Amino acid sequence: HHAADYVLYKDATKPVEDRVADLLGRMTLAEKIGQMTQIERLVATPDVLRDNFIGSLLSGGGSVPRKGATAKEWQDMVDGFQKACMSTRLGIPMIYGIDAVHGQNNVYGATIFPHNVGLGATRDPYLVKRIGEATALEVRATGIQYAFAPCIAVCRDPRWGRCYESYSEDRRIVQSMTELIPGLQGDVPKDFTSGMPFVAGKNKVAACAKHFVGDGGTVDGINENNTIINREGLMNIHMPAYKNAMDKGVSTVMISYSSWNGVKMHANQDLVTGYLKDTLKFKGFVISDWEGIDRITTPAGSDYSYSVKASILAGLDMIMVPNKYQQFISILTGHVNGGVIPMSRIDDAVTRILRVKFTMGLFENPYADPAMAEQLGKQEHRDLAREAARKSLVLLKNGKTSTDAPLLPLPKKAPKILVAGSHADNLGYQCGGWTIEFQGDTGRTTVGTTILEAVKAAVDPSTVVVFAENPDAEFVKSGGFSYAIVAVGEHPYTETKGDNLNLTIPEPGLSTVQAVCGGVRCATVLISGRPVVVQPLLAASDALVAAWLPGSEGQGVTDALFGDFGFTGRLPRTWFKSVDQLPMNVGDAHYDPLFRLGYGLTTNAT
Ligand SMILES: OC[C@H]1O[C@@H](S[C@H]2[C@H](O)[C@@H](O)[C@H](O[C@H]3[C@H](O)[C@@H](O)[C@H](S)O[C@@H]3CO)O[C@@H]2CO)[C@H](O)[C@@H](O)[C@@H]1O
Ligand SMILES: *[C@@H]1O[C@H](CO)[C@@H](O)[C@H](O)[C@H]1NC(C)=O
Ligand SMILES: *[C@@H]1O[C@H](CO)[C@@H](O)[C@H](O)[C@H]1NC(C)=O
Repeated sequence: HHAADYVLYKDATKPVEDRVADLLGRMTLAEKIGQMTQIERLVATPDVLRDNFIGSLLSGGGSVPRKGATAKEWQDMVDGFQKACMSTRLGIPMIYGIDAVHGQNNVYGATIFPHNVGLGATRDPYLVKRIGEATALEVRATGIQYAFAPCIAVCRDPRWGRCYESYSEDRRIVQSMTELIPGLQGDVPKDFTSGMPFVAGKNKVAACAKHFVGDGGTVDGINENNTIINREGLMNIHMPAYKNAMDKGVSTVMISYSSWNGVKMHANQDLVTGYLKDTLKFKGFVISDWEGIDRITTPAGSDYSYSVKASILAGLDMIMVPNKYQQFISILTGHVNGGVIPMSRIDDAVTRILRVKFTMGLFENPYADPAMAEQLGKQEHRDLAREAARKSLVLLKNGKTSTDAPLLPLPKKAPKILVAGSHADNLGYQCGGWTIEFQGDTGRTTVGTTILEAVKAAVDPSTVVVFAENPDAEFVKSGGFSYAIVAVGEHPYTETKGDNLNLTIPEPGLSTVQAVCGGVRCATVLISGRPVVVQPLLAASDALVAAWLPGSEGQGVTDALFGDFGFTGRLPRTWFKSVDQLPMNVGDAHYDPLFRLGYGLTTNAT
């Protein structure tokens, strides 16, 4: 269709499937295996990307061009990599992925939204969609085209370090929150075929339903471990939200490090190809987790040739290597040259990768848009995060006896108030893991508003606000305070570092609450990724709020404390009486919660 030098795959007016087939038919084996290879930015250079025909790059958690990098620094990084990829013989653009899992959370100055457990507390799928919309914009601000989200794990044991990445122990809530997908990618057309990939264009991102399947069902919440459940339970609890993701056109699916009845997901042909591809009719691409193929073996990485065979034959399309690309490419080439992996499997993987890249517009807009840089941390997005944070809060207690005056909402005008606790003026702690660093961090790590700063911004000008991180009882009794707001809870964590069998918060936390509440009426704000042992905190406190990991906009917390809005959040998980009960989920025969799933007290706006 025209010029002498016309190449059909480069023609934007042609159907995606025609462009895929036209390009596939031109590729060498090295070109094909290169599309299946994703590498870390830390190992990428122009020559590596060209010479190995690389298909994708990622930033792992904390993998940034430099601390404090601007949106344009990110765009320039990504474009540098893309220029190299575009300079190959076929000029296939790379796709760049990142964990934008509560905002564009690796990036300094990005809006940090509540983590998923708090989002579940909102029961507001439209809010979550709008969060997906804002997050796409902040990701494209940085030149990145692909977010490894949503995590649609259904966490069945809060001892898991990734429980905060699950919207709920109730699959029905997780299913509802799959609205993140069309937020991130755009809404699918009216005609759309379930399982096809979809991204609207250059102002949206490819999404990733993860981690397939039963990541949230592992024994004792041990991360990456075995999920022991019959097929009926897998399909009833862990699978449903993947079908909603198909219906919404999720572009990619990432495989779980976990096993199902002792079979590594990364080696599970029956589920990856038999179920996801052949039964759900998924037509986007399937990506490994980080060194997920390595971890098929024990020790990990001890037979990488077998890891490559098993994973590729199972149906994986793209391998998050992410470092040892030369070994991956060599081994895979060897297996194909040997007949161990058929060209048909290679061609299927490449068809799927290309289908996503053409669908999303990546061949038409391979480079960043500098005009999008100002989306990063935009105030409209922060207002959205503030709404989400406030909606996420679950009021557990509001008065020690039935006859007491309710403590919340608090008055904005009082002579002197106390704000205390380890978590009252610590932005990193209120964001939790996957913020700036992989594991999160402590202190003022990005742009945001701490609880203390929020209180100062809310109160009447006549109200004196005193901060004391860990005051003793006498200090409180002597201070002439009207009330105190005390914030405590978990430190940031991610993945296996968060696995925790006792679920008690670090000290000083309880001791501070006890000292404060012992001297003045107190509202305790509990920052956590999950339910934690709470009876002692409750016994001490007049009011207690489960604020989860509310992100960068601490004013969401004070919006509800001071009565600008009423408390509306409801527990998305069971709150256990003790960890010896676990696992214990809504609907179990032996259900004895401290607070059941769906519990939450309310207030009315002042
Ligand atoms: O981020 C991509 C997908 O990967 C994993 S998280 C992944 C971190 O992103 C990555 O930084 C981290 O690398 C560490 C290795 O685990 C360690 O074994 C070595 S010593 O060092 C680096 C620490 O720099 O590895 C993590 C996986 O363990 C998630 O499961 C996915 O949800 C995420 O999309
Ligand atoms: C589960 O973790 C145990 C305890 O660390 C370990 O020995 C085992 O290999 C793990 N199982 C799987 C399937 O990951
Ligand atoms: C809050 O509003 C509800 C619904 O009208 C009402 O029934 C309740 O009495 C109100 N409580 C307070 C403290 O204002």
